[PDB]
Amino acid sequence: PPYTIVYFPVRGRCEAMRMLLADQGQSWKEEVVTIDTWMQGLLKPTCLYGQLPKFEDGDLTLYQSNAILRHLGRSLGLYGKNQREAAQMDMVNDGVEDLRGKYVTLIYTNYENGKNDYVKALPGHLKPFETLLSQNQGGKAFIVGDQISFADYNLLDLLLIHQVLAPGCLDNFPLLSAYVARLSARPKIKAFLSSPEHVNRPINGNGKQ
Amino acid sequence: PPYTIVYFPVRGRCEAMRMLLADQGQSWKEEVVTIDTWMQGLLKPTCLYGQLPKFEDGDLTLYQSNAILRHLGRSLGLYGKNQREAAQMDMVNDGVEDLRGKYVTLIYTNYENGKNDYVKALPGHLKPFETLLSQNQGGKAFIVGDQISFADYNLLDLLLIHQVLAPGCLDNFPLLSAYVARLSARPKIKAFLSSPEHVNRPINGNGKQ
Ligand SMILES: CCCCCCSC[C@H](NC(=O)CC[C@H]([NH3+])C(=O)O)C(=O)NCC(=O)O
Ligand SMILES: CCCCCCSC[C@H](NC(=O)CC[C@H]([NH3+])C(=O)O)C(=O)NCC(=O)O
Repeated sequence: PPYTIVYFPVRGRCEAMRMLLADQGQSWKEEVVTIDTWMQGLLKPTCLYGQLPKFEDGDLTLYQSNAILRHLGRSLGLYGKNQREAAQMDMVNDGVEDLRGKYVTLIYTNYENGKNDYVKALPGHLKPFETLLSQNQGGKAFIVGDQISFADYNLLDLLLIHQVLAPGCLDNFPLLSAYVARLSARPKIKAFLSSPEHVNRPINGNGKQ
Repeated sequence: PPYTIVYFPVRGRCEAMRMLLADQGQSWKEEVVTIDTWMQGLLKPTCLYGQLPKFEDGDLTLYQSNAILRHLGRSLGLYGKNQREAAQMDMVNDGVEDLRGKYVTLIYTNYENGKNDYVKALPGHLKPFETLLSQNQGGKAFIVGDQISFADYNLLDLLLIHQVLAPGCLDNFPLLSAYVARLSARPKIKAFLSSPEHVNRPINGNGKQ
């Protein structure tokens, strides 16, 4: 530490790392970049892939939100107890990222016309996660193993925004509904989710959700 | 071990992990799924995300090409000397994945009409890797640290298929050109790249490259 998140004023790709830091009792500095500032073009050319999030952990500057998430998993001890678990956490986080990729394209490229087709195809995309939970202690623990990982925080965020998009999407997925309820109730996540910083922040930049 | 890769008969998302295994002196089995068998629809429901590659390592079954690569990186000691390196290698590999995703979209959905635009945009996408390399020992070693890692194989594969798509795209990138040349001359990669198995396998599934 110290931790600094540099990002646009939206939840987007930074709300899972914010929830992880909050639930682990860490504090961080939030460096908000407004669109006017981004459009001035001084910040972008200093960013490795010209995009945000940018994260600082003391000495180390990182880019790519999943690299930042895996870094926090590795350094805060949220990456499983052994290689098999870590391999499975990666498979989970990668599946999360694929659906987050589709969600971002719906929101920003085709909200109006794509929405009903997205939501109709959503159960087939949520089913893998329900299968993984049943296979792990009947869905009563975390997505991989007995302890929380970086992957849980990223999956919870993905499910929380899909419930805003399609309110009953978890009605036929009992283990995922219970998982969402369970993890949201964790004292420090529950507190973070009720914080004005989280609440005043839009999910996406274009007003859709 | 044993190692088994279950994939379509194309290079696609499995040629980087094949080069990694070959260079680390491992043997593996290829279970080839043809497109006509896949379209019968019997194997797809058994895949966690309905997709291939599927990888078997002894009794661990994995899906997601980057989870498989990170797994091999972790089990074979190709993930750096410390946490700082490990985070940097993930940042590199997520940057490779972003460009691979763009490449896939070009190839399968918009080749004839998007190629010129892609190639014009490509220098701005390769410049980060050139910069990373110049900061790591003036580009004479690997992408991160002084030992090869899973990210080097994924980056090498990305640049090799881009040299097919846009011959001479590395002309303005002296360090990436020297890098490709250096890693391609590693005797076990050199053997793999001239093997008929590799040579006769198409880069992509739709005849474009
Ligand atoms: C206006 C607020 C809403 C937009 C927020 C969308 S995420 C922002 C976008 N960055 C990314 O898409 C980063 C993707 C990267 N792969 C990651 O995982 O971190 C960006 O920096 N875009 C700036 C650019 O490309 O110029
Ligand atoms: C189609 C013939 C040529 C395709 C070669 C490209 S890989 C095929 C595609 N798989 C993927 O896109 C996997 C992406 C996944 N994120 C990964 O990294 O493993 C698939 O299984 N597609 C089958 C499906 O979706 O039904």
